[PDB]
Amino acid sequence: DEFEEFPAEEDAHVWEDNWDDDNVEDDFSNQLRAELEKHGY
Amino acid sequence: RQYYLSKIEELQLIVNDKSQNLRRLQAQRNELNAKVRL
Amino acid sequence: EFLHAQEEVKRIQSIPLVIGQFLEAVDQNTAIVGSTTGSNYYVRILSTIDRELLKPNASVALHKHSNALV
Amino acid sequence: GLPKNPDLRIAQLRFLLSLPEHRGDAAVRDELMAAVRDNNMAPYYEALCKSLDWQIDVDLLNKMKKANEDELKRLDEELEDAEKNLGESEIRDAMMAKAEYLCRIGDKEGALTAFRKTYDKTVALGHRLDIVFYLLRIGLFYMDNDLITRNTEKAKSLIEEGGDWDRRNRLKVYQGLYCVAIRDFKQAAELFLDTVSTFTSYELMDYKTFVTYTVYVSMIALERPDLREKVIKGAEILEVLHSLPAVRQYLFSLYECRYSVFFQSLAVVEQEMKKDWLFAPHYRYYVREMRIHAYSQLLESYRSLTLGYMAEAFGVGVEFIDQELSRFIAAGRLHCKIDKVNEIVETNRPDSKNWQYQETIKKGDLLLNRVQKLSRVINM
Amino acid sequence: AAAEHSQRELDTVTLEDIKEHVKQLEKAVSGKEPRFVLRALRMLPSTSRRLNHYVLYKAVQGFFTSNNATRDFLLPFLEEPMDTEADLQFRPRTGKAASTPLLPEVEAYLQLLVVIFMMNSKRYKEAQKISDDLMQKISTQNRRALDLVAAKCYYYHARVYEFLDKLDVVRSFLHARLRTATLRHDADGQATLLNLLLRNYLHYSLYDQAEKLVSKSVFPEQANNNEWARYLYYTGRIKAIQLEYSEARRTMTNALRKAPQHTAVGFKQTVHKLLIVVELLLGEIPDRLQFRQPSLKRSLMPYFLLTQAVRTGNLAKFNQVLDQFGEKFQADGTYTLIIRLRHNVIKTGVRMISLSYSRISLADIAQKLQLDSPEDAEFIVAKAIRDGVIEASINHEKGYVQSKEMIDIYSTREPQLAFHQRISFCLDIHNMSVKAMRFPP
Repeated sequence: DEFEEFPAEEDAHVWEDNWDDDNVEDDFSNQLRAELEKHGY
Repeated sequence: RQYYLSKIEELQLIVNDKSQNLRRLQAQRNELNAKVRL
Repeated sequence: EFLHAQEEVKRIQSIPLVIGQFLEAVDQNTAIVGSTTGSNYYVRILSTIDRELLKPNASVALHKHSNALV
Repeated sequence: GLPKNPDLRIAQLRFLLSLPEHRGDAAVRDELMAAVRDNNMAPYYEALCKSLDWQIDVDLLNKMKKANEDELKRLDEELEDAEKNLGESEIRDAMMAKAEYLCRIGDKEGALTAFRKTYDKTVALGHRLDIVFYLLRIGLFYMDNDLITRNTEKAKSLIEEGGDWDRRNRLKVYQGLYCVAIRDFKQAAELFLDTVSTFTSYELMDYKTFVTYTVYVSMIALERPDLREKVIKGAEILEVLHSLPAVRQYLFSLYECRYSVFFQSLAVVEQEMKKDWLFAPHYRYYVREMRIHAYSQLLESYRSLTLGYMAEAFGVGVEFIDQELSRFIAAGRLHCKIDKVNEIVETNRPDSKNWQYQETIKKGDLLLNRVQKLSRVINM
Repeated sequence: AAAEHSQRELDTVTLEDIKEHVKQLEKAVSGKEPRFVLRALRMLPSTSRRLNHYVLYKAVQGFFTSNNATRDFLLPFLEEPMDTEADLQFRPRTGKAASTPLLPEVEAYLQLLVVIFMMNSKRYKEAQKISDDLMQKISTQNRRALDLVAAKCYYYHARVYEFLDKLDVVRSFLHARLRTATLRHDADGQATLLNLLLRNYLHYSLYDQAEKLVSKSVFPEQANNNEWARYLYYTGRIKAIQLEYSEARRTMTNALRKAPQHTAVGFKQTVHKLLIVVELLLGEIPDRLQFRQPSLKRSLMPYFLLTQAVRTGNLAKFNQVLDQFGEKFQADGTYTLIIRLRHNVIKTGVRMISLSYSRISLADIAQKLQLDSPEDAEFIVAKAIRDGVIEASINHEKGYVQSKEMIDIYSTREPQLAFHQRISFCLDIHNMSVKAMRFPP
């Protein structure tokens, strides 16, 4: 019972990727270094 | 004339479904009676 | 009526009962049991009792009147 | 036991060279060039030159090509001699040697087809296992997911028919490495913990590297009781960690709830993990999961805590801890909510009954959707 | 050539298939059960393929053959094979069987085969006449079973007018046929006709008309899961356009759940597109897996970019994806909804803030949502609270937004209501399963 009325119109990774993976940000080491030097002084 | 055709059609479908329900009820009763007799 | 029949089935295995020794199964709902009276009887078995618990030595409780295994 | 061909160190060095900050590195280049010139690896030299836009040395390349050609002629001559004068065992050994040389000199497709032909001609079960392990090593070297999966299935089936414990342990190590490669960290931790006491696959990596991988993956996978029982109290793990103070500190900081040291060690571990050829794409995911794990572990023992307390415990500022907490709650990872007016995080851990009711609702909804679909299918 | 012989072999197995189908139709006629008809039309799509000109020629020369006007109508519309050596006389009807007029089921099924084959040959005008003749023949027939078959051809009729790009010269006819089915109390025909009419309405953008009808007409529950899915998708589109976003999301989720597993790639793709758009309108980030499915990866990739842009809060990225792929949305019929989301992005940020924090002040909300002024933040949070997206209250005396404290739901009546719905569904399922029991005589 196919629905032919509606026409049926690289990154080949197997693991499930969560939305946060797409979010861009600096490395955690950089963030930790920045926070450490901010709170150090 | 379409009176009779429509009426007998609706009556035929309802009597068909009622006969099917009666058959299944007959079978259910037969199973219950077999259990009781056993 | 089915509920009444089940109630009677339960009423069959009612106090008092006579202890015997289940001697040997013969077939479905049929066995030989050695009662404590001192005699062996060829009796029937209620369908309620599982057929796996009837070891050829395990003690069973029988109806006082008909001696049937209950 | 098994030969180190192909060398995974070569793949690690190539990946490190492909990295931006290590693209201009020289020591990696020197070590890789030394490995290639010790192995006379011409086709992989061409592949690396075209991938990295390197300037090919014509003299060295021609010497490598001539050496490969004469060696291949020698193996072909030995194969012909075995076919003419000897039995199937000698021709089999010659074909295995040819395939091994093809894989050694960096040929991918040639090694694949030669090993496939050998497997077609291979009869002895141990030799079939060895050929399948060679194919698995090649797939790991080239990160060929389909090849690795197919060869893993083949090896599992072969071991199920007939499997010695040594080859089964090696297959466990390979499966753990692949599971790490596909971010399936739970299975990787299972396999690495099962194989840590009897690790013999030194061709894949050294014992210390395997143990560091095991510690990382077990930390990201196991809960607190399992981590304490199998990793914190692990005999061999502790023995090797005595020679790895950084990894030991990283592991023990989270278990001992020393969260500032844990965060610093996690930054170090992330820096190590970025350069790793095998843990490459999952370093952000691993770091995020570790941050979530630390936050949840701290919040498990508290009902309501000031944001300053977390800032002091993790050795960070209030703003950073607030931002990370908000991001992780928004993703539904931490059972808490923040009161920024008082700057207090209040945990919202469901009780046993509430969690059981929610799980019942979810599972029953799925089962009832299945039941409705089935009934509508069958009742016409 | 042996290729033509193998073609003849598959043709005669298709002949056996259609013979089995017409036998099932006659068994339904003489067995007082319409389920055999449903099974025949279930096997119908499978045999809609594997056919050619000679298959249908041998079909129409095996059945009918009563010298009726049917032969004069369907034979000229298709080609005929030559004097083949294998002149296997395929005659399912022998003597009295061929003497009696064909039942409406079998003639309707074979004429349906003609129209679908003609459509597969992509000459729509030729199929137009055969469809018109088919529905002139079946209009007068009042057979209950034929309605099932009628239902199917109904759909096919609308289908052909899709390739004729008119869709309007038949709207009144579909209205009248739907009304006739409604007075006949038919289930399948009424449902499929409602679905086709809704599709026509949305193709001509008459959303108010569709909303009026779905408010007036009632979709029969005891219908096909396929027709149910189509109706749910159309209703979800209606409610999404009518701003009833939550009900639209629920209806489209139900439609996706009732999709034919993996049979309709295009319908599933369209449903996923619309569901993603409406869920974004609600402020909920959709499931990531939707974008990584093998069949829906490229189709939803522009929607992946849209979701990433809105979740990141970068309105510049939103405008950029509008510039490049937004035109595709017009082909997908979602551009207006995408503009609504462009102007409703901030709802997602407000929902995120409500989820994470519990007593966040207005100034902090404005800072975290890029809002210029705290008063604008007050307005936005109050509107979001009123519109059923947030569960907070703003203490305007000192300007903090206190979320409604979470109460132990298991101590409330909500679990009882959920269990009541589940129990009612389970009891209804048991009643339906035991109710038929299909014990034959």
